[PDB]
Amino acid sequence: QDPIADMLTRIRNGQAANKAAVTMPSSKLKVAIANVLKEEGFIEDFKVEGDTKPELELTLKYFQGKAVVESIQRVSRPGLRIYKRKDELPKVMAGLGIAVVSTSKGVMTDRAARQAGLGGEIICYVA
RNA sequence: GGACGAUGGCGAAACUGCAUGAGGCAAUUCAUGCAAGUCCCUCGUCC
Ligand SMILES: [Zn+2]
Ligand SMILES: [Zn+2]
Ligand SMILES: [Zn+2]
Ligand SMILES: [Zn+2]
Ligand SMILES: [Zn+2]
Ligand SMILES: [Zn+2]
Ligand SMILES: [Zn+2]
Ligand SMILES: [Zn+2]
Ligand SMILES: [Zn+2]
Repeated sequence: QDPIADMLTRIRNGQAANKAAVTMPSSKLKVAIANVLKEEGFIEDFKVEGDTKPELELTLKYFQGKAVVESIQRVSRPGLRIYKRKDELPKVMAGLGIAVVSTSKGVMTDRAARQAGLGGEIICYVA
């Protein structure tokens, strides 16, 4: 029903149990999210394995004994879709939070969207 | 900022939705297309 929550739950859980990696069925959206999470220091790497069932492998990150991801939350969900115009996006108040946004030019951070002059669906918050 | 209206635009297409197709035809899936949702932008009014 909500394949993104599984991603986020899996990350959340992985980091609570100090698992070095978590793996899950892939999608193009998941890979897009994994890509942003990487650019922004939240995971070490992601990769995709096999063809029939693509598994997505995320390598979690630890800062000398901690989890780098302090909280990862769904915002938009099938059930309650959340969208923001460019001007409505986070305005720089959470001081390390990124919102992950799906825009008509791809999945990017709330900062990158602001810079492109786009709003979009808010997939999650990570901090 | 908020509440609407233009023949709105020869606008974008990631996501949602719709439609077709493919996948033990149960997909946590994928391809093409549309452009209603969603986003950008223009004119006008109204608090
Ligand atoms: Zn809105
Ligand atoms: Zn505005
Ligand atoms: Zn105004
Ligand atoms: Zn207004
Ligand atoms: Zn209109
Ligand atoms: Zn088009
Ligand atoms: Zn179908
Ligand atoms: Zn799809
Ligand atoms: Zn599509």
